[PDB]
Amino acid sequence: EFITVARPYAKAAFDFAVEHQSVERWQDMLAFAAEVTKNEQMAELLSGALAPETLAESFIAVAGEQLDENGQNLIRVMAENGRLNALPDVLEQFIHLRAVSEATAEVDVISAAALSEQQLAKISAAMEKRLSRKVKLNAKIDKSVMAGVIIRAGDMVIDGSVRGRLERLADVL
Amino acid sequence: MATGKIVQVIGAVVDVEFPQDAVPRVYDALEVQNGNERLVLEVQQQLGGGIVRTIAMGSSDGLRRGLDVKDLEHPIEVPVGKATLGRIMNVLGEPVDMKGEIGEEERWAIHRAAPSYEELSNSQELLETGIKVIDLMAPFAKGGKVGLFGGAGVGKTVNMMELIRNIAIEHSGYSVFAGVGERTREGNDFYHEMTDSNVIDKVSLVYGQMNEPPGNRLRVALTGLTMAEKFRDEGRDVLLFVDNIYRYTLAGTEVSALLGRMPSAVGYQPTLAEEMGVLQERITSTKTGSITSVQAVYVPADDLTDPSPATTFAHLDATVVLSRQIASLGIYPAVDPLDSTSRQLDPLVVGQEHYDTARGVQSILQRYQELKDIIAILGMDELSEEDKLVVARARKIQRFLSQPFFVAEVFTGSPGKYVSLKDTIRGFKGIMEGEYDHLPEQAFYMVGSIEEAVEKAKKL
Amino acid sequence: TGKIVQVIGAVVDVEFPQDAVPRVYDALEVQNGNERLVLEVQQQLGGGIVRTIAMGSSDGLRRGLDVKDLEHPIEVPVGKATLGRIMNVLGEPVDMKGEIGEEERWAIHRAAPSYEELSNSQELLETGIKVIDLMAPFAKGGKVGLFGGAGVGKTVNMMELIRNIAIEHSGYSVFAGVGERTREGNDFYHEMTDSNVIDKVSLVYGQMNEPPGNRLRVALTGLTMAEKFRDEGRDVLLFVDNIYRYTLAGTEVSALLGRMPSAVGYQPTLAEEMGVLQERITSTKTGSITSVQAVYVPADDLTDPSPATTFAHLDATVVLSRQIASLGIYPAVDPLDSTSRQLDPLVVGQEHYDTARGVQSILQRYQELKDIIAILGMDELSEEDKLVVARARKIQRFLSQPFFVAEVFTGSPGKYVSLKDTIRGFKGIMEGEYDHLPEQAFYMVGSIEEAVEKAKKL
Amino acid sequence: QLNSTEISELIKQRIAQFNVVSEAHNEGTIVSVSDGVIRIHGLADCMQGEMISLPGNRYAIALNLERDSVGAVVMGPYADLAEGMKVKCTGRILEVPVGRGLLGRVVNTLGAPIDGKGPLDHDGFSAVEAIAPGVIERQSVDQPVQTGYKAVDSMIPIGRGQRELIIGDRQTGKTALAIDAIINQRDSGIKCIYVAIGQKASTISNVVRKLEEHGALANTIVVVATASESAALQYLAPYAGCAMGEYFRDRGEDALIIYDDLSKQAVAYRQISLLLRRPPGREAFPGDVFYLHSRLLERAARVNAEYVEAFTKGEVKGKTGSLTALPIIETQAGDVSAFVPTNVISITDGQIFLETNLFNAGIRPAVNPGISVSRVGGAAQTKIMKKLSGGIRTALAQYRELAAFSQFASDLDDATRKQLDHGQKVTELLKQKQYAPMSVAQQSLVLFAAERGYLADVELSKIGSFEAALLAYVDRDHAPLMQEINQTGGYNDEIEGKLKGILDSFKATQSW
Ligand SMILES: Nc1ncnc2c1ncn2[C@@H]1O[C@H](COP(=O)(O)OP(=O)(O)OP(=O)(O)O)[C@@H](O)[C@H]1O
Ligand SMILES: Nc1ncnc2c1ncn2[C@@H]1O[C@H](COP(=O)(O)OP(=O)(O)O)[C@@H](O)[C@H]1O
Ligand SMILES: Nc1ncnc2c1ncn2[C@@H]1O[C@H](COP(=O)(O)OP(=O)(O)O)[C@@H](O)[C@H]1O
Ligand SMILES: [Mg+2]
Ligand SMILES: [Mg+2]
Ligand SMILES: [Mg+2]
Repeated sequence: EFITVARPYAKAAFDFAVEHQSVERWQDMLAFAAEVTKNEQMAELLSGALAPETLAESFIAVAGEQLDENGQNLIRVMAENGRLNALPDVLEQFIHLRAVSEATAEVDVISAAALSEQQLAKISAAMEKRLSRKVKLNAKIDKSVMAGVIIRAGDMVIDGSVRGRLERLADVL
Repeated sequence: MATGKIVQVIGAVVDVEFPQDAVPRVYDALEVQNGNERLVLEVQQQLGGGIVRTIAMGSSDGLRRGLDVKDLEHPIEVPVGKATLGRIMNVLGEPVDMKGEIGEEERWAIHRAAPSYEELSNSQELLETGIKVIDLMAPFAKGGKVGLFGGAGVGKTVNMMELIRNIAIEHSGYSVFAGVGERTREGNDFYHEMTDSNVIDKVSLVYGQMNEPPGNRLRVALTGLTMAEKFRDEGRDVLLFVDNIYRYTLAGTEVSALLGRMPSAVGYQPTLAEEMGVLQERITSTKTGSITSVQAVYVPADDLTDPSPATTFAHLDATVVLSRQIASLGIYPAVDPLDSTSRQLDPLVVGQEHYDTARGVQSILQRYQELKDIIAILGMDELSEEDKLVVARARKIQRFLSQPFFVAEVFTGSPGKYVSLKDTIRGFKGIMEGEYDHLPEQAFYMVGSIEEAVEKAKKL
Repeated sequence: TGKIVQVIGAVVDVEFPQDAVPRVYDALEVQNGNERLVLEVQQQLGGGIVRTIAMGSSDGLRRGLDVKDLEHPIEVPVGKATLGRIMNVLGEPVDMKGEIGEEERWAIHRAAPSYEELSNSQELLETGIKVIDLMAPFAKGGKVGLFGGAGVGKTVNMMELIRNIAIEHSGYSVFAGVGERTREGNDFYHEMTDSNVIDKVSLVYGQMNEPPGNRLRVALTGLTMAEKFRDEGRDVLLFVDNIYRYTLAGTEVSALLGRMPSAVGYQPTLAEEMGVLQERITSTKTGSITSVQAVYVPADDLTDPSPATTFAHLDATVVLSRQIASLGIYPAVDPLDSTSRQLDPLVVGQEHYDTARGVQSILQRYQELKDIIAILGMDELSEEDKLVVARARKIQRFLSQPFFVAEVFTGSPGKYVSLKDTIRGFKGIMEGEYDHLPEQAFYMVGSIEEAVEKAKKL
Repeated sequence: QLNSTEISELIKQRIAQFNVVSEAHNEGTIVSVSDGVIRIHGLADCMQGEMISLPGNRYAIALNLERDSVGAVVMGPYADLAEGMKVKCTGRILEVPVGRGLLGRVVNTLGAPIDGKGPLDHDGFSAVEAIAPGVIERQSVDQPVQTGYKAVDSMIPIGRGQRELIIGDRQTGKTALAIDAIINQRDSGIKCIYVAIGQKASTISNVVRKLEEHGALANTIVVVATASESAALQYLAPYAGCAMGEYFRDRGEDALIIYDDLSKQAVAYRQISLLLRRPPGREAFPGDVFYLHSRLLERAARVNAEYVEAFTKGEVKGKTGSLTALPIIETQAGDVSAFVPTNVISITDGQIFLETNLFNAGIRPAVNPGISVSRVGGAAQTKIMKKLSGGIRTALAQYRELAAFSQFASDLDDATRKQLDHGQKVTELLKQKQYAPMSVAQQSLVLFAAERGYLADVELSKIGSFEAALLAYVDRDHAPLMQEINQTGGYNDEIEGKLKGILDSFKATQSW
């Protein structure tokens, strides 16, 4: 898993994109570069023992969607070290760094049944005080919980499901 | 043109990357300009895309990354033939004696496949060396291998000098000396001794000295082998002297550790038994000619059991064990008669005469070993009249095995003696039969042939 | 300004801005809950990351805590005000008294004195212990080491040397307890205080409870105090209670610092870690440090790398052994393995030297006979080898002595034996003038007269 | 999966420009610091073994040239360095002051005077790493270098140009034997060099004070790499001593160089290798530790006069030069099958084994003759010593063969009892006190007294006093014969007559 080797490249690409105001273009460029890594015929090539510059130049050819200087230079640097498979993770950490810089959050709300669209407003308003960030809800429906709601925001959860209450009571005894 | 570039240098290990069309093969030789000098690298591994890991055949200092490297599209290959007699050469076949270019017609690659089991031929012609104890107790045939085992300072190197001198002078046979990990002091003494004894024009020498990187010390055995093979194809019978197998195995261990292979039994490389066979399997007598070999093998700390001597035993046909105790009592060649052995010592090959003489001598010495510890306690007069006879004859036999070498004259001033096998058998068989019971013991010491014992007894 | 980014055992990783990164051996500070934790940086990794060791309990540290860069190494109080008080590794006071009123603070990382400044001193130093100053006499300003396994008496010996030297000596004294029992540190602190010598002794304790950082750096603190006293022009006593714990604490940390293991799992820098300490504990032209160091030997194996690399740093080596202590013969010093630089005819005189060499000769000849004695019994010995065996056993007994600090163990009162009085006794036993006494007449007595007396009473 | 010094801002630079704009290949920047190793980024043109110059006046040796890194070891205190410091690659390799004016000075591994007597007066500089003289440039060693020890000069000769290992356990007289070999050259014409690796400074101070008590310090160089100095200096220390000794060899003079504990140079090199992440072999030692000592000791040589004339461009004619090595090794518990002892026993020309069982039993120097070897042998002896020592090997050989009976010696026969009691006397004869070296005349006289049977009456308890009296007798009465032997080493029927007369008159008319 490339979570740890992706961090440097994500930070470098985000800093560069920030200086030149093109964060929104860089995210699209990385999305496409990550998509070409999932291809059946390319994921075969990336595993071969090709020399780095040959692998880069044969990978660059498959993408005209990259701003010719810098977007390709990132590919070349990654290919030198043999890390082109890390792109699908450089993308996610780029998105995370962006969400941090634009102080935005995306909190899941899991419920037994859909909420009234007046409840959601209150939840979002309250979270925007729980967090400095502007929230974006993505509610869901689950039948294991059967009353209350689960609010999951990153790796912090606020659990008000009746299911959680039952299985937390059972342990008191 | 020069298609490659250096990408790493770590000590003696150099990585070079080529375009993927033209990666060198394994064991190919590359070449790079190490400043105002030339350096050849030997490819060991093709690892990854276009990159190749190599060993430098020289000092690695002064190498930059990015230098241009050129691949000679063939293994290391050395001069061969008559042109090399009397010369000294390093692993690459370059003269290190300042006498100028070699003058060779033909060059052979030092990596080649051993003879197939059907090209061989087994012929039991014993070599005659001129050393009493060796000819008698450890006979060896053409095409066979002999191992001079022992610690340090017992005589392996001067015994090999003596064998070379005899073979070159009394039998006019060519010889090759491969100095695997050679001390330059002894290499120079060997050069001056061969040229003073007037045998240099029939020896060709190869020196991988100790101050050279591991790769030089490893590949020298194959250069000596390739020269000996060229002489074999001409239909000759040559003799190949390897100055220490122990240092061949050590150079292999170092080369292995540098390339990062996972070590094995006592730090030795994994491929130890395969390197030893790659070497020892090219030394054989084929139907066209014959290579005989005699090989010094240091036994570290007297244990005969750690992998380095333990593996070589599988390949030898005779073993002569030298002892520092015997040497310290002053009876050189310092060969132990009881532990030295040979596979050829059986009647069907050496005749019943030689066989019975050898076994009789071993039996008399073995009995004197018993009687020593009674002589120590009870004094000698408590021995029978017959046992005092075994004692006197064992002491005479034990003196008679010593011999003055021609190459040892520098140590003691005494002239050397060459003893034919007939004289050896006749002398020992006479001593064991009471023919000479009237001579004093010292009449037999360092006396060469038996007829010179009766001459020496007149003067004592 | 920095953030924590990893926590593995005792080593912590901290991430600083690219241009603010600390230097090696600087000290950082974290607020571990309702506590303040000090980190000492060991390495600079790439990218503003810096790797540290925690001088405290590592538990409770989250990732992402903010750490503050103090821009100086660890500094400890030093000088006359640090005298008669117990101190932490960080120089903090650990007895319940007030703060240390020090005028000056020194960094615990220093370079050893130059070769030009060293000094050499043959002035022999008497200790009332028979074996130590017959076999391995030592000099004012020299180094002594007590080598021994676990439980053979290398702390009792050090307390008797403290008694015999450090009460009868004017200058100051320093005691560093590196990785040893706190019970014994308390016992020592009260033995001092209840005899009013405490106010000329300075104590530092990094006992075995404490996490690796404390045991790792606590030796340099004691050395720093001793070096301050040395530079003032005084002469000092420095006792280190177990210097083996200073390298074991390095072995514990080494693998986490990302260094490949070496011979028996030891850090690859063992000899340098040990030398850069042992080199600053020396006397010099301006003043002298006399030292005694207890040196634990793991698994009783004297060829282990850690003892083996220490013998080269000492002038007098006293090697205790279990196969002697288990005979009840204390101090359990092995005379065929103890040695001193000072044992020369030109330094101790021909008679002392010659007695010592004769004693070694007899005991060695006795070692050579033990296998034949074990197989064939004692009756096969030549008529004069039985005499060698008898005198060797008498000498083995007479090497025993009752210490003043070991009264608690055996009841019998301590004895002090002068050098003039011990070479005489050993010369007597060797020359045969006590062959009529029984062996037991020699066990646990003072001078030879007390043996001649004990024989009357059996 | 782990990073390789790919970090945020370097990557960002490459994002903006992948083809680095041409930048100086003569400099780089530190990116890491730890335990004396720095990783440098850049330095495209760095060469292996090159000297890299750091802020301050410090240097590092470039040892690992990798894909975008240079691993280098700092020669000195490293803790001051810091990530980001710029660094330049000098074109140079390490060189050390070399000259005749170093005699009597104490210098550290870089030739900086350490005794405080002021600067040096050297004669230029010499490269620390050099190739040894070739096969054809040598000459056979046939001159003696005298240690002044009966046990060494009689049975393990050392010749000018030889490499003799001194190996034994801790505290057995390894340093003592070498420093008596040095003191004995004070009036021999051989310059000495004593290089100390990893010792504590107050031991070096003491050996220098002993070298100066006796008149020996005026004729010897001391190279110090104390235990606190960084591994790079402890590991390069022997090569600086060799580079200072080769100054005399290459000019037709003689030198003697003593490496004190090569077994500590091997350890400093192991540390350097394990910090650079090189693959460990046996006992964690790097693979190439044989090539480390091998190319060091192969500089001890005797070079023929033609090589000297070539080297000094005809300024010196007709003189061979020489350099003799006495490396010291320490074995744990007498194990000669450890990695470092197993190599140096294979490189050298001889071995002196010092044993602790002998040292305790009072036999000092504790040389063990049954297992010691010298391959040059008698070729490195004066013919009087070569003639006389030949009987001592046999005496001690028969003794070693009979020694097993010493414990039942009462039951033995008087035939072998005489050999068993002769071996003990010739063993008690080889004992000797420290700092008391013997001229070849005194050694020959005593070995003659022993070989020809004179000591048969003297009890074993009086051999020492017998020798001590014999030397004074001969000194007062027969100075003109000693002055002849010490000057020619020759042996004759006339010399034998004179010696036999001396022994008869002494043993008849004196007492001891
Ligand atoms: N010939 C001798 N006679 C008496 N004593 C000797 C003799 N040679 C050496 N010694 C003593 O043996 C002791 C150890 O000697 P030395 O230090 O030379 O051994 P070492 O191997 O160098 O020790 P280390 O392990 O510290 O290097 C010294 O105190 C020295 O005085
Ligand atoms: N036959 C001999 N005659 C005289 N001296 C010998 C003889 N054999 C060995 N020696 C002595 O042994 C020394 C080394 O012998 P060598 O054969 O080189 O030992 P190794 O077998 O260890 O190489 C020589 O210098 C010589 O002095
Ligand atoms: N002189 C002595 N008399 C009696 N017992 C002693 C003497 N010296 C040491 N001992 C014993 O040695 C044991 C080991 O204690 P100690 O010296 O603390 O070991 P360690 O050195 O590991 O700390 C003690 O419990 C004590 O009984
Ligand atoms: Mg040899
Ligand atoms: Mg204790
Ligand atoms: Mg020493």
